Amino acid sequence: YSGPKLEDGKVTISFMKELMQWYKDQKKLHRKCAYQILVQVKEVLSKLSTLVETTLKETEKITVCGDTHGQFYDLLNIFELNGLPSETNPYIFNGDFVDRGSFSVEVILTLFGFKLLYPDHFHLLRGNHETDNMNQIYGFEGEVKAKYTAQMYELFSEVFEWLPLAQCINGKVLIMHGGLFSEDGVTLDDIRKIERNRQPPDSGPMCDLLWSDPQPQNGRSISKRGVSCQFGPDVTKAFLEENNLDYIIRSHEVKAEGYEVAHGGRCVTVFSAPNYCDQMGNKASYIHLQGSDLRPQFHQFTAVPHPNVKPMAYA
Ligand SMILES: C[C@]1(C(=O)O)[C@@H]2CC[C@@H](O2)[C@@]1(C)C(=O)O
Ligand SMILES: [Zn+2]
Ligand SMILES: [Zn+2]
Repeated sequence: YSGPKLEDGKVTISFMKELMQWYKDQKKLHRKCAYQILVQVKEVLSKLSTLVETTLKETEKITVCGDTHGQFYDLLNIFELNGLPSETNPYIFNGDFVDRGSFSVEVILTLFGFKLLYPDHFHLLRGNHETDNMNQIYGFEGEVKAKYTAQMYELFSEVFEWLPLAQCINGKVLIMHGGLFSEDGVTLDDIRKIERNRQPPDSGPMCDLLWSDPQPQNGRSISKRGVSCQFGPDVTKAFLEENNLDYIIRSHEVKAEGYEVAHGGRCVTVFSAPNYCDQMGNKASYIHLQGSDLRPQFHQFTAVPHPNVKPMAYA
């Protein structure tokens, strides 16, 4: 084996550079190195709150991405358009890193390496696809078994359970994959206290965080997805008021332009998988936020070429 190796058993910037190129060229990280990454990142993630709370100083910026769904070559394109992660260039990836796209292993191990290299400046939040039920149907479980083993898949499932469920920037912007709640009165402290190391329940706030969607009319509706609900602009306004927040940023729905701003400004969708499943034809975006001005700035981008492997090839 002549591929990327850890230095004195730890990730370094020179290792991360070697790995992205290794993967671009369709090569596999040695199982021993993938193991060390998974055990080290479980350790780091298991120490974090369910609600990650981040302060951005007035000269600091952060980038927010939505669903990536194993589109590794579009992930590389984000880093080329927007720069490598670093202490001065932090990132948040907002769930659904795996499933649907056929380079989910490359996406998740690159994201984990950067989490290890920059633990205070590189942030991962759980999506509805970081779960067993979903991985078993939509491709990730099949992909890991094909490249590694069932055992390695079990380790991934365990690591995913330690992903935090939401992130609050400067006590003003709350970020989750799905959205708000099926009941009125949920608070930030309620989120902090969720015992998250598990597969999510069929109902309740951990379910809602990963699964809900906005609707335009006031009220709530039963979801067409069969779990959680659709929430109206009355629900969003009430939640922001109680928790002294400005707005929310969520993902979980494909948008033709890469983003959407619903509820009069209060409920932003960001989606980071362009030409989703090689079929949608949609643009993607990421958001920039700055400590001195937390209003979202949208940066759009389009799909780049990838090797000839079809979506869901491992599903
Ligand atoms: C179809 C999708 C998925 O299965 O995750 C994929 C396309 C939009 C969004 O991401 C989606 C609806 C989601 O469930 O989060
Ligand atoms: Zn989703
Ligand atoms: Zn998704």
